[PDB]
Amino acid sequence: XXXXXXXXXXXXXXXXYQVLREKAASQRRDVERALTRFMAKTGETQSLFKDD
Amino acid sequence: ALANSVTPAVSVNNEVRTLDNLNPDVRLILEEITRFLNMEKLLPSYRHTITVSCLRAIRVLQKNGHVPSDPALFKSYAEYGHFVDIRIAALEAVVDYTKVDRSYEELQWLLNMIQNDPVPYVRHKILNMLTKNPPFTKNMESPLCNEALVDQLWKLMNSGTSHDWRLRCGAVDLYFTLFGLSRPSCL
Repeated sequence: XXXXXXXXXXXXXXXXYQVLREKAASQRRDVERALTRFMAKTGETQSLFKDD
Repeated sequence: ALANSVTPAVSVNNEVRTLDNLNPDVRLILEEITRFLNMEKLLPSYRHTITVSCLRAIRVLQKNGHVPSDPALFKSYAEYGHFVDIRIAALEAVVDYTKVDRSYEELQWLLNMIQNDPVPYVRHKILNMLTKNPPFTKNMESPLCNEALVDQLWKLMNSGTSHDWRLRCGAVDLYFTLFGLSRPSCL
């Protein structure tokens, strides 16, 4: 079969349930902290310590 | 629940002051509450109720000495153009600040704003939970109410309080708690 016949490649299952929703929720946390850092250094800023 | 992750005993000697960027799980809690404060600055969902619980959390963090005992955040949330509930929780917070910490100046500010603001219900709740949670507690007078604070308080019972009945009723409650049935040990 290694020369004559052929096959088909789908190649991406990735269906690991808890791992999937870990990916999604971790990404949501990322976008949270990203926009936080952005408007953090963007707008009027007051701190918790001095100069953070 | 994170506010009820009360950890009083990290700073053994002096760790208040950006020293560890104080550590370690406290910082994670700080990350989450910082997130939610800026989310409700952006999203805001329903009365800034999240922001309210956050402000209570930040004060309880000051009551364990991790973010230092500084009112200027809460002061910047006792301002005019916010919601009531934000403002009302900031006032509860800064009242306990002036309870345990001995800030004379912000007490003076507080009484000046009891005099001066348009909203009634903040004056109502300032005086209510000021009396529920007092500084200057009677016959325990280390922060020296006898100097001129009795004077201005007597004034605010008399003056500046013919707006409403209940404001001077609260001032009656103030003199009930602070030095009730007597001379205040002035003269």
